[PDB]
Amino acid sequence: AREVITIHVGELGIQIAPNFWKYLCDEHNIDYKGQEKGKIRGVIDNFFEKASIGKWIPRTILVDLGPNAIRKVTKKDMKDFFDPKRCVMGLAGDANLFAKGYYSYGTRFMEEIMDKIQKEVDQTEHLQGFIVVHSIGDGTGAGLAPLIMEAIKKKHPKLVMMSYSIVPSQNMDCSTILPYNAILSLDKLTSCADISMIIDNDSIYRIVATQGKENELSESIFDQVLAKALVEITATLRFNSPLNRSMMEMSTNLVPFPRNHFLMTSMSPLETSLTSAHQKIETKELMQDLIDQDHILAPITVEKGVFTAFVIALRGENPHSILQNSIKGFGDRVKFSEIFPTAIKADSTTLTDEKLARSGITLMNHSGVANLFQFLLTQFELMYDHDAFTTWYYQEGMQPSEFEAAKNNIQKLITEYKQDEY
Amino acid sequence: AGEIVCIQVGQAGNQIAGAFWQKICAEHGIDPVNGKAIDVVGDTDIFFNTIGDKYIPRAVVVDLEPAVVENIREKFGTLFDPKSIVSGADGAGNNFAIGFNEHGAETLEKVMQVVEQRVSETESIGGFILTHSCGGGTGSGFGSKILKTIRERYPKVPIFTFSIFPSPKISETVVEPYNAIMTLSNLIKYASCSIVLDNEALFSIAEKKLEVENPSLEDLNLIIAQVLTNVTASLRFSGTLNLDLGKLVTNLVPFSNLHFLMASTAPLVLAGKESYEKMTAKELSAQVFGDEYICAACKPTTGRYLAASVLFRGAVKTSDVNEAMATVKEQNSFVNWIPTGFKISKSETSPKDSALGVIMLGNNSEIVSVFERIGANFDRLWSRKAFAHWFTDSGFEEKDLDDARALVQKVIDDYRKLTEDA
Ligand SMILES: Nc1nc2c(ncn2[C@@H]2O[C@H](COP(=O)(O)OP(=O)(O)OP(=O)(O)O)[C@@H](O)[C@H]2O)c(=O)[nH]1
Repeated sequence: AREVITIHVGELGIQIAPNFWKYLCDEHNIDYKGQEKGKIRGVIDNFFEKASIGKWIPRTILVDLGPNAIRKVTKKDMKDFFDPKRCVMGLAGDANLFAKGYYSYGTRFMEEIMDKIQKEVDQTEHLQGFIVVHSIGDGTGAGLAPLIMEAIKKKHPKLVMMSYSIVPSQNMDCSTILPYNAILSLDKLTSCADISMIIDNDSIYRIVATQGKENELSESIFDQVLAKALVEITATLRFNSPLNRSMMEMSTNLVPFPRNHFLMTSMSPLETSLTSAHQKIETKELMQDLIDQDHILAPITVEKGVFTAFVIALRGENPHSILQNSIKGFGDRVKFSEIFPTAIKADSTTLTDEKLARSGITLMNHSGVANLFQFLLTQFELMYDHDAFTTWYYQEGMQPSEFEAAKNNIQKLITEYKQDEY
Repeated sequence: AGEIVCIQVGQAGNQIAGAFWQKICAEHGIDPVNGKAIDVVGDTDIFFNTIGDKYIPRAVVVDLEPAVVENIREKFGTLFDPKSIVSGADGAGNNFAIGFNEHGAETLEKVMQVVEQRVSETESIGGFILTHSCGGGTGSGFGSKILKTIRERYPKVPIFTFSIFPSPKISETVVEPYNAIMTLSNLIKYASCSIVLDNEALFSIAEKKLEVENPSLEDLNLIIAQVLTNVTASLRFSGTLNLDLGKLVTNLVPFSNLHFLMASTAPLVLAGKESYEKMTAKELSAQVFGDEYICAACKPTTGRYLAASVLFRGAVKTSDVNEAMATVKEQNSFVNWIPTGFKISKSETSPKDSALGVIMLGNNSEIVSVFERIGANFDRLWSRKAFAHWFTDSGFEEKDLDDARALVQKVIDDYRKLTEDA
């Protein structure tokens, strides 16, 4: 078994954790507290550690500078699972600042964090990699996630590191300094992640609002969508998949030009409030949903821009004759840049989910990520040029040359992605 | 963690705060007569300590006059435990300089010993809140030295003040323009944020919205208490935006030295069950952002906002909130440097007197109208050395009050210039 350690950092990493881990538990027949039920199915070792007798342990670390995300997760949302021995808890907020988790406060925990990580590493014969789940734009996550990631890679350089970067939406709990924290942290992800997936909560919001369900939106719907995305993305690493049997393969399939590792994803079905009743999806429709605009959890349209890589990972019964004919319907939409002579890869793994006949996700390496970046960069520059809110970072140690450097690396990254279109 | 210590200084401070403490006790299911739990709800621990089944408000009660603090035992009684009650000598008053320099070395030390005790009992300080008069004697004099001292001892702990600016409609003690600037200067130098309330606005609100023919000091306090209660509420009762004091500074203060905030709340109720039916989001947002409910003598619709924060307390639909707030954005100008900065949040817990209440805070360039009037009153008296030697023998030199004015003028000038365009 090639195993993965999962680290949850900051508010979204930790608020997601209970949904993510509950879903995995059901997928493998783990009865929520680690108790085995029925028969274990899937490669359970990849995400759960063995108790001496029976019980399974999520292979996780929960890191939060403020005590609240962790306290409700371990006392109210999922008991006797996220063992306190593996929680790193601070006693102060970040005041939403990047700086706090990277330079002035979160740094005092790095001894503790790296010690706990090694303790997880030491229990496994074959690491495949690390996955760090975090909010981008929220100081604790924006700060610690790249601090942690960098510390790991200089110690375990041969492992693939993947991050799940969640961009806060404006109808949820965002800070007024979101644009600052966002590019200050993209700047570090660009130098430490091997694979980084960006999921935009504003698209989750837009899709649900489009459905006529905006008045039902709450943290729980966002957490369910985000958790399902993690489960499906990670799903091919939990079974005997034909597409991505390892994070090492994902790196090869998804990022052929190492700096451009930021990915966009899509899913179908989406289940707002879990009341969607997707009683039947035909194979042909599943692929059309995955390409269609309203299932992309990012502000991009597949009809614009270019692809560098595109992997369609389906679940359940998806005959290949249909998949191959269906893909031709993408002829006027899915265009790859002629710097990389690739093709759309598509195949499927099994479901242990009894409610959906079939489902699936896509991973896209697509130039449209540049538009998410440019939006944030424009906001950054507009605020930065008038020093709005910059004093708060300077007093924590962020010498202003740091802001200029972040601006330059993201403008350069944006330029490089758009260049693939010319 | 994220706990708040509250310091009440002077008469105005103790009466306003006393009213605050009674309202907050009601909301959290605490019987204010003795601190006993009724059915406790919300994040009680942010403002109350707990011993046994008694909730103890983490207040420091300060005056110079023996009687003012001693008589709290009759007005509020058991609500404020005696260990927090500090006063001394024979009292002092009606002169900033006296409160600031003649309070007694022992008097200030006792205040600080109590502050430290409240702090050591607390898991992690999220900030300090002070309630005080900006004029008179004790509230401005001793209160400003207290403000100064606290920041020196706790350099990174944000301090919020609720402060009351004087009005000639109420007080004949026209030495006040001197007191008003000396304390404003210290607020500029040491507070992280401050809520500018004044009695000219509160008085006219009482006359026109509470329908009081001749507002009493107690009606002014009623309105103030409602503002403090509902403003503070964003920190303590759930909510969709996950705020703390450090976070409020980050969201509402784009520049240091420009941290003076306006506050507005509605509906207002004249101390009885006058409330009726239910207000819609539209009429309620309109009141809050109108000039008529601003609790500072400003006319904010004519200015420009750097930032704003609007809390809806009660059962309001997301779609009505968003339509109502879209109307506000169209009608009241914002500085475009901040592409964000207007944060809307809601909390499911309504205030005790209504189905839905709305609270707004913000940075509006017209806030300086208060400061400009104070300056004018000061200039008429100051250019004539109205009261040089009084202040000369209490330890202040002309250069110090000139420094105070220079700083105040700098803030005024920066607000006018900063928001001139965008
Ligand atoms: N809005 C409001 N203003 C008040 C209240 N009490 C006093 N003030 C005003 O604040 C100023 C009085 O300052 P005080 O704080 O009373 O003076 P002090 O600090 O008690 O010490 P002395 O100056 O000795 O009384 C005057 O403008 C009062 O009208 C109040 O309850 N509400």
